[PDB]
Amino acid sequence: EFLTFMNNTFEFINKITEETDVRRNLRLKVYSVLLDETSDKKLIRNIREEFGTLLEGVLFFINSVTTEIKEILFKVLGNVLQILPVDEFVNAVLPLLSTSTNEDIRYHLTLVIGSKFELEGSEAIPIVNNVMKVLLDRMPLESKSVVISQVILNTMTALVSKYGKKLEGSILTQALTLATEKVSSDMTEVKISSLALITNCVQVLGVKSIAFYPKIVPPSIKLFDASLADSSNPLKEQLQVAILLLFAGLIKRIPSFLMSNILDVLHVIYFSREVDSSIRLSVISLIIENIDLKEVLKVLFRIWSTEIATSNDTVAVSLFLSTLESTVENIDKKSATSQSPIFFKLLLSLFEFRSISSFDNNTISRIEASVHEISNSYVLKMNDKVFRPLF
Amino acid sequence: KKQVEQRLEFYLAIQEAMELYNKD
Amino acid sequence: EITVDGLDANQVWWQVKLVLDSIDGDLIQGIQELK
Amino acid sequence: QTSKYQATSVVNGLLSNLLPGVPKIRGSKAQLIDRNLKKRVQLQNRDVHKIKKKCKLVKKKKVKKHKLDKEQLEQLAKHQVLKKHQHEGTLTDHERKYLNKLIKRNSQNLRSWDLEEEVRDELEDIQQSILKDTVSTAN
RNA sequence: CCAUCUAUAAUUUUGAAUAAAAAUUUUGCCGUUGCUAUGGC
Repeated sequence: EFLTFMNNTFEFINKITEETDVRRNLRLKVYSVLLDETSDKKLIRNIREEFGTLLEGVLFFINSVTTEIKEILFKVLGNVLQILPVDEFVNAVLPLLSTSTNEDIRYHLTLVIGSKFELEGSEAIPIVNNVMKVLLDRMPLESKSVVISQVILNTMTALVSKYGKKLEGSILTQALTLATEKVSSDMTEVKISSLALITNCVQVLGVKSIAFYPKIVPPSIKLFDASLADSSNPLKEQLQVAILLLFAGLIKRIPSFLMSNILDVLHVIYFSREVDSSIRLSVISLIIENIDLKEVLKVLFRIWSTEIATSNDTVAVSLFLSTLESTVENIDKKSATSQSPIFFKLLLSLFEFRSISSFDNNTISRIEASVHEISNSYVLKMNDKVFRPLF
Repeated sequence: KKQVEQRLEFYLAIQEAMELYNKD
Repeated sequence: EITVDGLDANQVWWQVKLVLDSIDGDLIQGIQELK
Repeated sequence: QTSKYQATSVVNGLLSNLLPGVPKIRGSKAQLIDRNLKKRVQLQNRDVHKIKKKCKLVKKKKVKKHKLDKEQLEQLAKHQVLKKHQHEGTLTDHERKYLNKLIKRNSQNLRSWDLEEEVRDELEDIQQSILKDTVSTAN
């Protein structure tokens, strides 16, 4: 009775709004008024204001809806979003974010703003600066709500990802400062989104983000240690990937500055149990092709003796072997000779792994097999003068 | 004819996020 | 600006190296004009 | 639930940007060591550069198609603003230039059907000769 | 290929028990019919 009429009623609203002739289509009529210079500016303002109420009205029903009627409201919503251009859609909606008092509607509103920019180009750069500023200004206010706090960060991540470099520098720096403060948020979702924003912001800024370097890497390493302890966290996999992808982002953008803290980077990669091996092994290949091999070989000795040797973790041991074989096959002849005492010091430790290893015979035999092939590669690619004392 | 018959036969992204929130 | 707070000696040098390398080319051009 | 979905979507976004070929989020130990070692060379041989190109192209087509829609749509409404302005005598300087161009464009085309002046010289003479004998009227 | 070493499976100790742990050693697809066998492509 009542529900059937509403199902028909939203079909009725859908039929009118549907963009199935210039005079018929509501979308084209809106453009003509905007294009028409003689159209009164006050008339334009009414169009913006009416749409905002219209957009809020449909969202109110969608939030508070019935499967068939739920679908129809989205058909109505789809028509509504295309009524007016991106220029006026931003002007008519961004003020409404502060006006709206419902957490659900604000959550709905943030998503649609992002969707409009999914298919735009460089024409929206001045608009996006306005959108980013509003999102930044609201972020302190929605610190209470997790879902809205996370969604605003995600939309900023997309906007920085797409034509982020073209955006004005002040917003990018302000966005990075915002993210680093929110990395410490107790909610895991805010940590994941904050880490994602830092990765994109650091990619855009490059070296210019070095000022924030103390606020990105040292906290992230500490975050990883807490991640291992809290194995019950339902988002443990996503959090561990987020930390890993952060390093992958800055391993490609600031290799020289991360060169000092490379040891903690390797610690994250090896002991990130939740992350899949393919992800960990891929981020390893970035280290070899971007960071100086001389320091990796020096660090590989320290990490083995301290952690990996007593770890008794198969994935950690296998990943360590993958790094070591990659470095030796890529290290230059000059670099190999200079770091020869360190590698042989590591090699003697590897030969002794059988004494302390808790694995069975087949594994230790397999591990030793790889140790010998890398050694032959490294002993080759040297000269008699350097190798005679070592032998 | 039956033999011929056998031969004849032989020859929105916001939408998903929107529904999930309603479930919660 | 060369950031020195909370950065080791090696990191500080990398900032110096990037800045000085870029500034060198213009500086070399400047002295040639005067000489 | 949305918290889980939103977190995964953000992370999956980073994976494509930084590690394209790597998949997205959704026994004897000796065997495990070997598989990881084999995964190293196989991942190294993957043609990641091809994967980036496909993602770039599919996105480029969608943007290009949408851009054409705006260009095609605004041209319609631009023409209707002309139609109302010319009817109400609200014709602007720019509007008065576009229409004047159309006069040149259409008149230029009709010149082809108009034919050359030289042929009209001979055609006219032939026309008079045919007409004078057929119409007569000398009497 | 053989042997060896692993893996899988079974009996056993602490154990309410899980648990660890020594120790040892009929069809490609579709049915019907039993609790097994044969009908169609």
